[PDB]
Amino acid sequence: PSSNGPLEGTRGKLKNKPRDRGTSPPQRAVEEFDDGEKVHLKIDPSVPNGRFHPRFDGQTGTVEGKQGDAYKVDIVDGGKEKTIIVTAAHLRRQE
Amino acid sequence: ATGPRYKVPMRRRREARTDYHQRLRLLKSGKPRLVARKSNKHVRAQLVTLGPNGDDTLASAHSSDLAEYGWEAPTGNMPSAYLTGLLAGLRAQEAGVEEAVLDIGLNSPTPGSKVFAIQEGAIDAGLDIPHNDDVLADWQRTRGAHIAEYDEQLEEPLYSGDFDAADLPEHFDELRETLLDGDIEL
Amino acid sequence: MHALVQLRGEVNMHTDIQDTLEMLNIHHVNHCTLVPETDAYRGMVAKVNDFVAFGEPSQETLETVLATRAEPLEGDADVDDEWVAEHTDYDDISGLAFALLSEETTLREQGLSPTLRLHPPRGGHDGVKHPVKEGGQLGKHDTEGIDDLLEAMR
Amino acid sequence: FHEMREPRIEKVVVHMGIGHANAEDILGEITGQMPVRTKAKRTVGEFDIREGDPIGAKVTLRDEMAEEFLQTALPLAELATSQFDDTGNFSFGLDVTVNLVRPGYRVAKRDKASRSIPTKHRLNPADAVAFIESTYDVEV
Amino acid sequence: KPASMYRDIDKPAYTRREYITGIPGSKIAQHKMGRKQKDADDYPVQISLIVEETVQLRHGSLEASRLSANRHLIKELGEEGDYKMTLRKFPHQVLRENKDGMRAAFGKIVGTAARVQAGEQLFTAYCNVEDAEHVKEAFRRAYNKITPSCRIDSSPAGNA
RNA sequence: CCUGUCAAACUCCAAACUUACAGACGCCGUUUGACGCGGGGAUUCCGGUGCGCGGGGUA
RNA sequence: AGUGCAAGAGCAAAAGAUAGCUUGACAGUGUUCUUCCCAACGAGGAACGCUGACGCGAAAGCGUGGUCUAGCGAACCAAUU
RNA sequence: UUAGGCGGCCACAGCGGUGGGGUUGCCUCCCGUACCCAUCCCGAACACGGAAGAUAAGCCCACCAGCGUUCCGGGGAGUACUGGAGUGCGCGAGCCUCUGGGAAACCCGGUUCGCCGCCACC
Ligand SMILES: [Cl-]
Ligand SMILES: [Cl-]
Ligand SMILES: [Mg+2]
Ligand SMILES: [Mg+2]
Ligand SMILES: [Mg+2]
Ligand SMILES: [Mg+2]
Ligand SMILES: [Mg+2]
Ligand SMILES: [Mg+2]
Ligand SMILES: [Mg+2]
Ligand SMILES: [Mg+2]
Ligand SMILES: [Mg+2]
Ligand code: NA
Ligand code: NA
Ligand code: NA
Ligand code: NA
Ligand code: NA
Ligand code: NA
Repeated sequence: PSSNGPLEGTRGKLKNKPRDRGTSPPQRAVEEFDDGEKVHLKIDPSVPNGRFHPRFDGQTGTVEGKQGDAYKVDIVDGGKEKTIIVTAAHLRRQE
Repeated sequence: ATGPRYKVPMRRRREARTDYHQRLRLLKSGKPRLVARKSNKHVRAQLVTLGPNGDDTLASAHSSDLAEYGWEAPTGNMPSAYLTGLLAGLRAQEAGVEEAVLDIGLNSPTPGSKVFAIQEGAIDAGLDIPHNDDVLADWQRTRGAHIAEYDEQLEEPLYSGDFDAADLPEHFDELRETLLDGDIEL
Repeated sequence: MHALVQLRGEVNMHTDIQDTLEMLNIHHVNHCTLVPETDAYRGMVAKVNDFVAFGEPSQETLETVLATRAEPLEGDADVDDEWVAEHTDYDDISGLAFALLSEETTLREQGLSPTLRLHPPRGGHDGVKHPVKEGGQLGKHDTEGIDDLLEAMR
Repeated sequence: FHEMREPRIEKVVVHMGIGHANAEDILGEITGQMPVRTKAKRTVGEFDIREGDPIGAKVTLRDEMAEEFLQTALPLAELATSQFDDTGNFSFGLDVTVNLVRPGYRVAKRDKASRSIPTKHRLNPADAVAFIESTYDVEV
Repeated sequence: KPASMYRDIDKPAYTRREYITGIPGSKIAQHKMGRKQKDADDYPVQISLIVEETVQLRHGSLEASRLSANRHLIKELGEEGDYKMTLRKFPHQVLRENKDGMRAAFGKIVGTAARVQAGEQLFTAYCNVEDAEHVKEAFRRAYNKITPSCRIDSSPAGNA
């Protein structure tokens, strides 16, 4: 990479297909998850806050409590365990 | 509309019925919304909660089902508003609901307006709702004092159908009195 | 139920392909195993397709091979009718074989090594640089194609 | 059908597009209510670089205030065809514009469930000429 | 310079002019020849020159062959004969040349070329059954000025 | 309207494929203790080649 | 379109425009990610909390500077609170 | 739901178009400014008070496919591309065979003129 900032190489994953453009529905920005629940991590291009580092887009972690309104999701980056601060807006229940 | 790339607003935004930016701030309290809506001849008050497939209304009141308790007056004014809120609040209280946040939809937060009235009644029913007393109308205008004093400048009855001549804010007191009683059929 | 026979060595074969052959209990060239025809297994042999010879053997053939090359989970003990009878849920090789093809049991469940260590093909095989449709000995075979091979490796 | 379809005057806006006012006095007296300063946008070589700054004034009249202004304004003009909008509006003259439309126009001006007016229910130059022409003056 | 330096299609597609500057102009004089005012359907015979190998043809080459072909037709059918030939391909691919050693080797812009996939028709002529042999001879000359071997394929025309 | 072509820094589309988690089968571990944790000792940080995909370069 | 500046991306009852008011560009202390994928490593950055004190708003709520990714600096020593 | 309120999915719901529907019921338009409130000017809007009138708007109901969108058939196409294998071919560029996957455009014919949840309600 010519630079190493967080949004480097994210042109695709952090952009919306023209039609999904605009403010997102509130329903999923308010979803409540319970500790232990498996959730898929995907940043919503339309929601600025509550995001995590783009590298984790695609992960499927486990909710293990929260911080403020955001959730604390445990994931394993390669062989390393990490905890990710992320709001529901960028989460979907597995299954 | 125009092409594959065209963006169509959410249905309820097309219909200009739901302010989604507000709906979000609203849902954040995690409490039930006290939906206060108006009509030319009526005033509605619903207690809504979130649901897997849409909102759930746990308890509501309509100015039309007010008469069912004695209301013989019109149904699109302050006294009517307060009362409709109170009734809903009571049913709400019955349903097991205790707190709520005021969702006034696309209405304006004008001081003393009817939504706030709907909020006052609901509050008086024993429901906890974040509010601001000095944004509510003074007790009298709630009773309908402003209307009576308007019929005072009579010369012609303010009311077509025969419901008093100088009007009766008392009927309001009588109706509130009725609701506040613990025998009423909710 | 297909018979799997590794015909190409490990040197240079992808690790993930070698690891599969290993999960299918084959660790040496000319080693054969009996695999059920399930979705999970099909995926595996499809992946091993270029270094193996597989197909559904005829009842007789299976019997000839089980007799000649089957072994207990431990030891030399010849797996013959009498052995089969005294140690398995069947009366004789034919009984065992029929159960294998019908996929009602496996060589392990009956106390047999999952692998049939065959002998080099007498008369040689058709080459390991081409598949069956090109005259090679690699890939899927006819029940008659598989039998000729298994029988030559008897 | 006709009643909730027959034209009416929604507003008569009268403004003077000067360019830098002392003219507000006349619009107030000529109409009957206060005027409104008119700022401009973008910078212009005509020493009109200032974005937000007094440049004109206007008055939006509705109801009687509007008619009582037309019962004198209209007379001072020779209305013509081309001078008409596609929606059935028109402006003559000191500018004087007249907005014409049918009953339930509030549908598109309110806040809740607002909606644009169906073309069929929109006004027309013809229907416009008619309505007005039928009130103390001549068309083309 | 030899076409051996550019006839292969292995470098990335290099066409974005919003990022490339100093691109020489094309030497191709015209793409449509003959009676361009007429329609291709007004002709009974349609013959195309099909490239047999996927390659890159430098603009000087397209012009060199297009020229030698039309020039033949003009000579056989007159400067206004009843025919119309088309060079359907355009030289979008920009070419470089590193002209320091392999240091800072990214080359400078020196030309352009057209990428043609084998099987495609480079040239297409439309004529009357009588001039079919001239148009065939024109193509026999055109393919002698481009890298690949070609097929002079006749399409609408069962007049043999 | 018709007609002629394109894109590493275009996309109305769109694979194979790679990838997170879970289940199942397989294989493996529970005296051969896996997975994991803590500690001692390194060597190593001139690599090369084939194949696939590459970027540069006439090569 | 606009949104201070590369480029890519976000945004329409707004994240833009206008108006008004205001100083959360606040003090203290953390959790987590990043810097350094995996996989150890400082300064720096960010996300997300809590405690305290505030601003706005009817209220939910928003404000841990600028819509997001650049705008940064150890020990010793000095000055400063 | 003989016309309502709050939503979920967020065009299968968009764009355009046709027909139908409301005496004390509903939603509206509509009527009207003493008040709460309001327009940097206008009761236009916002807010309040109200029924003389109306179904022309909106809205609800029924329906049309020309455009846009969703999905499906048949064809394009098992084509293009591609994961695994080859002492197969080719000067080479590259191609081919076997095995496991598999488009896109476009054409023709269907589908789509929203679906679903909670509440209230002759
Ligand atoms: Cl993170
Ligand atoms: Cl409302
Ligand atoms: Mg990319
Ligand atoms: Mg043994
Ligand atoms: Mg021999
Ligand atoms: Mg051989
Ligand atoms: Mg990759
Ligand atoms: Mg911010
Ligand atoms: Mg020093
Ligand atoms: Mg200092
Ligand atoms: Mg109608
Ligand atoms: Na969105
Ligand atoms: Na140099
Ligand atoms: Na040639
Ligand atoms: Na740090
Ligand atoms: Na001003
Ligand atoms: Na109507």
